[PDB]
Amino acid sequence: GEFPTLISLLEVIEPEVLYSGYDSTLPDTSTRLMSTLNRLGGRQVVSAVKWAKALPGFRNLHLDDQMTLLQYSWMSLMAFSLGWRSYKQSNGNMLCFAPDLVINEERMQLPYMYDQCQQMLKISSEFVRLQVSYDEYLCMKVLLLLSTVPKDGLKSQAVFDEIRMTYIKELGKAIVKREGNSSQNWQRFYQLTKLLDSMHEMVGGLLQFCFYTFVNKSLSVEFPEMLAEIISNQLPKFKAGSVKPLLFHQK
Amino acid sequence: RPAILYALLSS
Ligand SMILES: C[C@@H]1C[C@@H]2[C@@H]3CCC4=CC(=O)C=C[C@]4(C)C3=CC[C@]2(C)[C@@]1(O)C(=O)CO
Repeated sequence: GEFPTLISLLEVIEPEVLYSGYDSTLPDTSTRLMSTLNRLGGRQVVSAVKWAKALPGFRNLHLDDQMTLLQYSWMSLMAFSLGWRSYKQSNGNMLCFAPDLVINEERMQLPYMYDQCQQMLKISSEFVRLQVSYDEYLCMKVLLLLSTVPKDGLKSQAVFDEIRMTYIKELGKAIVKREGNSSQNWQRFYQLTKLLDSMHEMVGGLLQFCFYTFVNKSLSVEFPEMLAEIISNQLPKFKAGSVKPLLFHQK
Repeated sequence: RPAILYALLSS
């Protein structure tokens, strides 16, 4: 109903922004920067689990489906959230990983940092180009949680299909709020669902580098236990080609 | 399989 509205629930369950504790007294190194970012990321993923448990409908899914969706989508959630923070703090000019850890053009020059930061900046630049509202962002972020699935389907497929329909309608409500006409509303829905589809390609490159760093420990970068457990499960499924994106537009 | 994740989701 409207007391409370679903969108007000999404606003109140959004986690607070975490700080990194990064020590910038001495110069950066790619190893200590990436290890700091992985540790922050593990803490952000724990917050994302608490968020997902609070999402209306999510706990109607089989527990194994809840585990699968979070394991498959965590990088999309974290990159999208990073895009929003970077949009609000710097209009997408810098990557705001935490309020005490902002990556500018010079830190991107570190070894192995440039290509991954370029992909993350592209996400932030889309929020700028489309002038995404907070409520559009919140609805789109739920849909990312529901956008990467096993090819063999989920245990609670019918529940999942209904959850996805509910939050697609909620994104529509957030669009209509901007007070455009019906034709403008459909065009904006097209633009935002195209952005959602593009996240699979933009995040796929981030995952491949993450997987590479996890497996080969290039420069011996550390991962927290939370990410190491998820990555250890996610990588074989992705490598076997057993995962598929759910797309709004035919590819 | 992932212990921390399962412990969190089990409440
Ligand atoms: C190439 C990847 C991108 C990964 C991500 C990108 C998204 C994100 C947003 C945050 O604000 C905090 C942490 C993460 C989750 C982050 C940290 C480092 C990464 C895992 C990575 O740099 C490594 O693999 C290094 O080892």
